[PDB]
Amino acid sequence: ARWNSKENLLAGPSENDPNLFVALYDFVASGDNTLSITKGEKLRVLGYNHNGEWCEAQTKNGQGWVPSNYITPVNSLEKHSWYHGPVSRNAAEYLLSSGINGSFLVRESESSPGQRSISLRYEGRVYHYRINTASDGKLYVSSESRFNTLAELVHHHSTVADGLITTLHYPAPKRNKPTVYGVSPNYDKWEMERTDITMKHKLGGGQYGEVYEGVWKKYSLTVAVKTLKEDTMEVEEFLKEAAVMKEIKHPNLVQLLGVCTREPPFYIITEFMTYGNLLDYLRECNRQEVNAVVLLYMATQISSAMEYLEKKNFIHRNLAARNCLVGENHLVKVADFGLSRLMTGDTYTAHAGAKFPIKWTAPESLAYNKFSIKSDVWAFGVLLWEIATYGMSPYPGIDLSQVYELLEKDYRMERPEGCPEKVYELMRACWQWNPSDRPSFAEIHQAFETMFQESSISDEVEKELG
Ligand SMILES: Cn1c(=O)c(-c2c(Cl)cccc2Cl)cc2cnc(Nc3cccc(CO)c3)nc21
Repeated sequence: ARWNSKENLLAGPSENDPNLFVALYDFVASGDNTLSITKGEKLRVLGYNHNGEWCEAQTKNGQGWVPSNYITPVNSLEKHSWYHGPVSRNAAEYLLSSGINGSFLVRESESSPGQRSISLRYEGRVYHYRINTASDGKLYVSSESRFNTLAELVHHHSTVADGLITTLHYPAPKRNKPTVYGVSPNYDKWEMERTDITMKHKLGGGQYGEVYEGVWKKYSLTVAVKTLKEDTMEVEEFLKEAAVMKEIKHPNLVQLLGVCTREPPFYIITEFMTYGNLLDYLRECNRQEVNAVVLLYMATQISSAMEYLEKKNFIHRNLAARNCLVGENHLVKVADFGLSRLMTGDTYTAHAGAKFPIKWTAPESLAYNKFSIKSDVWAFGVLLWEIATYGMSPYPGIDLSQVYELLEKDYRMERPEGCPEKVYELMRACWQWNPSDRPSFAEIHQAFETMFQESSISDEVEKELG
């Protein structure tokens, strides 16, 4: 736990050549023309690939391609271990939910660009401070101590609290490397060699279909692999999923790594989420580690994924805790299998005779087999309840044959124990009988970010209990 570049905090912009870059995270080659780099390493950028997601760089070790958002200009604020860029208040509380006194970070508002804040951990609590800008541009927390640069402001408060609850001692660790959408900087290079993959045991006892844990030998990398059942040539369906996946690009949607569609058996290879589904995780987790701050963190990540699908005109229809996957640092990703393209202004009709997981299905879906992004919203509300109860089964003490009847009389699940009223009201909004009366995912995600801007969800939970 050290602050390496601390003795350089007060160094000038003019001491490094402007056009150079520095590595923000370690990157291990994922393709023959890709280049391995180490955090803190300097590089020279030669150019970008077709979508700007990758760039060709030169380091002392060689020349090659690396993820564009894995590096940053030498004089940018991003090089600082304590500048976490656009991070929300709640996310900040998560990043600082552990660590020694003095752990801190500086965050910006994606919402209101320019506005920055300092989040600090002291005696088990996180404190937030607005960084003000003077009429002449100087930054400050305490009106009597203004500085020209953010680094100088940070340096000052690492020497004396002067307004903060305590001093700035240790930049909080970054969550994790951003997601790389693929393994190659080149144009549509998804196809890979089937022999390069070692198939192992099936995942989730078959509840996800033909999905096996596997190993991409070349990179000593564990991956998930979905294969097509030959006993039923639904090839068109499977192939469609591969195509859709190639287009999906979001931090919280399971990422495609490659495919084997040249000849049978067809494969769809994705990243491996190491901790299984959110439902099992919630039920087996240590509730002291996975407290309210974490639940909110996870619920927020899931809404972000759905907001992305919402604007991309896709519907899910199987949104539930069991269809969410957990990775390192409580990272959650929604399983994007079975996605359907449906223009927001339009609805989908399932095949008569097809069964539905009743407890998560919206009224219009249970009665007319109709689905839309709004029925996904209804499902999210149920999933939110699963999160708030740490995995309980929905509608306790009620038989599936009465669910619809009860819903129709405006009955709804009770507020989970300790669940803050604000969160329960969001659930109720998702469970509005008319789909149009239900909030959009864009509105749901925003609701979470502005839900605890004054106190912490922990204190709220504390009041709901005692
Ligand atoms: C179950 N599952 C999938 O269906 C897909 C996937 C695939 Cl392979 C193709 C298309 C769409 C998706 Cl969502 C990806 C995926 C990635 N990681 C995991 N991890 C996982 C799930 C259950 C248990 C365990 C524990 O070993 C670990 N599970 C995954």
